[PDB]
Amino acid sequence: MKAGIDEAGKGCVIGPLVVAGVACSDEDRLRKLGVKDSKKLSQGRREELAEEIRKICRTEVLKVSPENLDERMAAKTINEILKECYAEIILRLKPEIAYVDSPDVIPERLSRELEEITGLRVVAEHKADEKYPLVAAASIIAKVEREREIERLKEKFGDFGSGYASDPRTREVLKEWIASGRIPSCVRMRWKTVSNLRQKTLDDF
Amino acid sequence: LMKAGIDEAGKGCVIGPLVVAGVACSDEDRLRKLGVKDSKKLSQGRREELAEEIRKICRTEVLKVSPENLDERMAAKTINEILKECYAEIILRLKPEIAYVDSPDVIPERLSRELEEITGLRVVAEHKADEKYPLVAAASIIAKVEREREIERLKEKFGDFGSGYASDPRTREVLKEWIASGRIPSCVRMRWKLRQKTLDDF
Amino acid sequence: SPEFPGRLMKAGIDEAGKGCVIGPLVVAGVACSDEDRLRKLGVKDSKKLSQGRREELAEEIRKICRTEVLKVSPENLDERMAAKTINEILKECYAEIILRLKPEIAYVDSPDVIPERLSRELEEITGLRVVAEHKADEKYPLVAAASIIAKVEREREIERLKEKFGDFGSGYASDPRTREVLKEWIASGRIPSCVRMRWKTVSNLRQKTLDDF
Amino acid sequence: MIDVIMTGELLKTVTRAIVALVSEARIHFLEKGLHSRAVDPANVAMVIVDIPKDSFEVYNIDEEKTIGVDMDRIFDISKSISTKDLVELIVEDESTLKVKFGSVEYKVALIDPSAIRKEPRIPELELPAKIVMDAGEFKKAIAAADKISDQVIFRSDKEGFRIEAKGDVDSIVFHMTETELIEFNGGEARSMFSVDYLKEFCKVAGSGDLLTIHLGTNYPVRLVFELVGGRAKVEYILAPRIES
Amino acid sequence: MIDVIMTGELLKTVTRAIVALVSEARIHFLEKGLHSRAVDPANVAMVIVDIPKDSFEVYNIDEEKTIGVDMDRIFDISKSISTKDLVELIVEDESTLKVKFGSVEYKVALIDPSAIRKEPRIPELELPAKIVMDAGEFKKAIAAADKISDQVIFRSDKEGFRIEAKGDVDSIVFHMTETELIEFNGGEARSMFSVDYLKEFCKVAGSGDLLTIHLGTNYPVRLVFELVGGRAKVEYILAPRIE
Amino acid sequence: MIDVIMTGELLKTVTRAIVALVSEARIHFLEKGLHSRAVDPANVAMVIVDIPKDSFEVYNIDEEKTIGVDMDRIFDISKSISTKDLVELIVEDESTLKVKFGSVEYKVALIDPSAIRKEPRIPELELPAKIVMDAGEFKKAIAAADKISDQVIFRSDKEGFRIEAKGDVDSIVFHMTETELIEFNGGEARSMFSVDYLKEFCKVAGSGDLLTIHLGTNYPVRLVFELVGGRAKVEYILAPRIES
Repeated sequence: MKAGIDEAGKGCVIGPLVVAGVACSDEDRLRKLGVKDSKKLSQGRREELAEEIRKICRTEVLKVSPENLDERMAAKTINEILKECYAEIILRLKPEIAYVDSPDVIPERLSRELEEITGLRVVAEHKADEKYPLVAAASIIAKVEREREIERLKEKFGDFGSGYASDPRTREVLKEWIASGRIPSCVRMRWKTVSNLRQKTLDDF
Repeated sequence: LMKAGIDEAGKGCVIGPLVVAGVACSDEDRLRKLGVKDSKKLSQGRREELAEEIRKICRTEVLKVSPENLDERMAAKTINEILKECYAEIILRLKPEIAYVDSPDVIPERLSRELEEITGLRVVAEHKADEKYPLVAAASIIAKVEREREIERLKEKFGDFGSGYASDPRTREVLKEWIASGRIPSCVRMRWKLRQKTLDDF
Repeated sequence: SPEFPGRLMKAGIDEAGKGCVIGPLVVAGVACSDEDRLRKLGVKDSKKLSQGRREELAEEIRKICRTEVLKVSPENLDERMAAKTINEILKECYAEIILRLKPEIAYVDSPDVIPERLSRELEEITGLRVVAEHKADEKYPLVAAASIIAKVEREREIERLKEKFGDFGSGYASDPRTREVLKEWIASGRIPSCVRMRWKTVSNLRQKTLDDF
Repeated sequence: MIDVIMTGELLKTVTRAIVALVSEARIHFLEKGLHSRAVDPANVAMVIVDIPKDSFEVYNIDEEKTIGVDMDRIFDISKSISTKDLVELIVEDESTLKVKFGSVEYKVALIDPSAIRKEPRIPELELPAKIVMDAGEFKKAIAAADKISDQVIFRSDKEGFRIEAKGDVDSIVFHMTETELIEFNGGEARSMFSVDYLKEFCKVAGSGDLLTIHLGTNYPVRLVFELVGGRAKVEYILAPRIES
Repeated sequence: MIDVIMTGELLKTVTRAIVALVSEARIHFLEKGLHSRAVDPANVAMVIVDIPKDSFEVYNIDEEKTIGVDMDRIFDISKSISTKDLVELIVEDESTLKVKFGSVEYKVALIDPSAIRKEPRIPELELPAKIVMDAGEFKKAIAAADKISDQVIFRSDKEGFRIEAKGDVDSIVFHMTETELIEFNGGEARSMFSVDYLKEFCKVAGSGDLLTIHLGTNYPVRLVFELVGGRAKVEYILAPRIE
Repeated sequence: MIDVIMTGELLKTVTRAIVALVSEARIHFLEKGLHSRAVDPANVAMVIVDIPKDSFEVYNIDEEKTIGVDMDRIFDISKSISTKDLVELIVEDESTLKVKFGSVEYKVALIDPSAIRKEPRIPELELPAKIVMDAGEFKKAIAAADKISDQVIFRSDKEGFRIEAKGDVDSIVFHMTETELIEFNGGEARSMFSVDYLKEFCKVAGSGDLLTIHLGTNYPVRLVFELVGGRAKVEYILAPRIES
């Protein structure tokens, strides 16, 4: 069998890094599900689609907590951590060939490093989620798992939006959490790097 | 620190789309080596080759705004505001550590600040950034090549109308006859308001 | 060649060795009176075939179709590349082949260049209808056939070269065997005529390091 | 109605100062002289410009008038005006501004002042530290700091005034004691600011110009620039950045 | 056959002037001196360069010869030549041009003159207004206008000379009377021109250089620049905008 | 341990020369004076910097020490230092370097020298031709050549010294005889080099500076620049590229 590997939450401020792998005996049946154009789907429809994937494919999920990412990032770049995760998933699935969505600009090097780590054939390509149904499926699984961990977090800390610095809801909530001096553990070290989050306005005086 | 360069092509066009492109490279030195800095002097053929070389070693992101969509958006916004929106979209697609943008505006420093707020990423907007940062020069090459491509698709439907710039005599001729015919294709943008003569007319 | 029966038919054009450091650029054109018979040969899925099976298939193509082959030597490529990119030279070759065959319509495989623009420029040069598409070898049987012919011709040329100069690998800068051999040939000062001298690979390899002293 | 004559240096000062934060602004022609204040859309920085009448070569007004100006267009035009050149600003009708210098007359449509974002209120800030130094020195300190971080700390106590920036591997400290400063109250204060706003602020000043710093603890900073040999006053107020 | 010696300033002037409209050009070595003319591919603008033999330090020709020159390559090379530096141009054979200055000898393949686009015809223009001013002032006027429009009006009457540009919300007017102009015939004329061509024209002139304007009504404009202290003459002819 | 005072010009020279090839470097404080060498990662070019103690205003060391420096950070910092300004370099502890100038103190973490790529050996090159000329002239010759090719030939014999470049349609030749050169041994030599390295080398020199060329046949070239009025010595060694 072939397998597809992708991630969700690499660029997050809040929440984990989720890496998922999907291997199917019937690829054509996976195409029949409409994995290719799944980005447009609602949160509800994505959840349903993920359950359909799980029914017909073997799935493997790996989650790296914000705390563990911060720990690992001292000595490793996000992409190196991501590469380690990719290899772990590939080795769990043992496919004949693995298709990976490459975060780095030149994917050919990632293929070479992964094939060395795993000992299996690896194909890393930019935007592989929109070329290989297997990778698109992996993307769906990773997003759904991340979104459920975000939901657990919203239960404790309130609605902080998506968890991405681009989401204005996230910036609002993060701004007040920063101001309160009480920043939850789910918030990555990088929040310190996003400047606007600490810049106060003249209205606060 | 994974950096990116952002630029546009076709902001000053009469026909055709607005193309915004972003380029992010792991190896900037390899990019300089390609000769992106002084690429304006290159032929159409050499520019196309150079764009393929850029694409091989860099991640590239392209955004195209159709004339119809520009006309729609320009009702409430200026070209520069639309351009700022496009810049942010591209920056967010690439998620670089720092983004270098070519600014049209009088105070690029204010554009940097607005973009940094929208994206949450560090942004550096400068006047003529295409001739200071190889990343921006590369972005410029990509945007020009994509626009030329979009123009080629249009020439397939509506014949050779030239470059699409009011400065191209072929464009003026074709536009003049399209206007006269009362049948103006959708690719012609609104705000198309004198006849440029040649030395032969004297 | 007269206008007919050439102008009755469609033609497929492709290349082999465009991105090589060693060897020629081979451009081939195929025009058939019976396209359906061509598809039955199984040209579409020919990449998987062995060198031996590809040779057999090329002979079958030649029996039922008109074929035109053009070879641009490394020497001539170096000369032409002063003013033109490899893809522009490829466009010029495409036009030459199209003009030899004089088809009703010509299907060409486009390199990493705007295909629409290439169609435009070729139709202007030839005065014939031209359809250039990315990866056209896997959409049009005619182009796939052209690909087979070009590969077989180039491969014969490469084998002849290995007979004189030794195994220099594939002839692509990506092949480590090619880089090794090129490096030593450059160092020896005796570079065979089959090397594309103007190619960047060749420039980079001329640079010696402080360790060589 | 309005007929003033100022030097290029004076006009290039007012326009640059304003353009740094806003695109459009209300310009007030008072008995007192020229006045203009703006807040950037972010609400992070404020600029207050004051050019007293005695700075103008000619300053004739019939009534105190307010006009809506496109600062981007005035700034762009003032680049064509020389430092030593004299520029005449004229407002006859209620819709166009006339800018004369040399053999060039520039006419620009005025903005309806009510169409421009509501004029800001000058904040009431209780700030312990008071520092007076050469704007040029300050400019150099910010530039040095800019090579290290996106933000700096303005520190003040009995020892003196400090501008400090920290990187992951390096740091920079600008330090001046009461002896070295022009005026210093030895007030205790510590606030953090964005280097990018500060650089932009400094673009309106140079060596020889006086800078007065009003500093507090985790409060906005008041940067009062006295430019063109005391003929113009440019004040920038910047909201602080919370330290990690 | 051809052996001339000129200053860097002189050579840098001729090349820049030409490169503004064309990439290749025919250079004429006449008994009278250097001459070169070109029309841009659009056929909207024309450039006429004249460097009289007196201007050359040395000017030796056997016959009047014409050569095909790659102006982009000569321009690029002339950037390495200093203003006060002396440059020697030599044409021995009929295929290469030798450019000597300092310790550097530059050789370049000549173009077959018949391969270059047919040499333009100097237009016969009857133009009422005649304006003489400082090229530097004119350059500043165009730059100011450039901030407002893509096009300007050149107006002339008894009051004086005017360059005016209009925007959607603003306008700019450059005005000089007979008193202020160096020479002025008070001719009546009004034509509109593209600011982009004018900016490009101005690149070859600066303060201290003399500019002569020949203006008509809805007719081309003649911009006669006298540069390098009257040692070089650069004329630009620009077609107007009508309707 | 280390306390030196140099001019800005001197420090800006050493840093630029080095930063051209490497990002980190070992700086040696010898009795002799400052010394630093590096090879670019390609192993194609080498730079050797020597600033003799008499060039320093102050040069105090307790022992001969070697330090690991981030040249990119020192270069970036030296841009803030003025040419005529005096800069103090201090190494008290074994982990930080202090850079003082004006009212600014910059501190930077030192690199463990053993963590920096093994110090290059100064190559043993027997080179026939010896050419001494103005660095400014050389700089202009390389720039001219750069408009023609990506490589040049350095030729030398009894006639003189030549730098030549060939294009497909044009060529350029720089030629100086023994009369014109400051010093010339008329040695016979011919080597080809990349124009890009040469341009980069020339960025640290200008007219008035002395350049000594050591040239051989298909051997590296030694480009010895004497800068800051003979107060600094910057040597670049460039590997040749195979011709024909």
